[PDB]
Amino acid sequence: MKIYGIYMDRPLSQEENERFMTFISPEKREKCRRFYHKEDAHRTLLGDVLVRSVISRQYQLDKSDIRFSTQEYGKPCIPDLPDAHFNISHSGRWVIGAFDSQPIGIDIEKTKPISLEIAKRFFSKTEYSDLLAKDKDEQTDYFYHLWSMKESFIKQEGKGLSLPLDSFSVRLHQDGQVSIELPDSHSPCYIKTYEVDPGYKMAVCAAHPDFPEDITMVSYEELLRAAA
Ligand SMILES: CC(C)(COP(=O)(O)OP(=O)(O)OC[C@H]1O[C@@H](n2cnc3c(N)ncnc32)[C@H](O)[C@@H]1OP(=O)(O)O)[C@@H](O)C(=O)NCCC(=O)NCCS
Ligand SMILES: [Mg+2]
Repeated sequence: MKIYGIYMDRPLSQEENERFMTFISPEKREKCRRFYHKEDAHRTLLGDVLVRSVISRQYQLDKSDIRFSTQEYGKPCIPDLPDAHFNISHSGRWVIGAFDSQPIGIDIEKTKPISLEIAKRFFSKTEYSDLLAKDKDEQTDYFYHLWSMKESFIKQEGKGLSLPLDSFSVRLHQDGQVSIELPDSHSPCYIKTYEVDPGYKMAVCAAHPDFPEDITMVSYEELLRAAA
């Protein structure tokens, strides 16, 4: 497992953005072109180029070579490289990607004024009440702490928001109370949170507990490199 990060200490220059657009598919350039805000385009663009750069290098291929596809619920993958699993998350000045030989999920969030939504429908009565329990100055960070962890799980599973697969078992406790057991004990996942910037919350969800101690930082200059 390896985690790479790109911190946009400065936006991409006119030329840098044109150079990177050159590595992606026509469909991706259109999607990038369509964003109202250039910083959303820059995040999607860099996330795409980071994956191309990391995986192509792993298989001595050219970034341009990679061909992406989308699984059933939209999770990206590279069909011709089945064991090169990855996941991207980007928020604010951060674009981060996790790579593993098994399904992986990652999430980074710029911390900002919370909104009851997601917090009401995406947070349990439990997570929600816990949150409102935090003091006002700790609510924003706590919200994103829980959310980054929760979304890393959902992004790792890939199956969207509705565990349909035979991924759960009904367990009965005292007086017949049910507890749903998930994930299946034989399909465990683990989460590790990383402190990369105080204005952000980040979490990785992997199929094994072997998380790298550090994230490898990549610059625009390293991503633009040819490296045959
Ligand atoms: C899970 C989801 C809500 C994440 O949103 P987010 O919190 O805004 O954004 P993050 O920065 O954490 O992550 C975005 C990336 O996650 C990845 N991603 C997309 N769908 C994903 C999914 N179902 N599971 C895991 N990762 C996914 C992508 O690489 C995307 O990067 P990009 O948008 O620049 O191409 C969203 O990715 C999703 O569910 N997409 C499904 C889309 C689909 O199947 N069809 C679109 C039909 S209109
Ligand atoms: Mg997110």
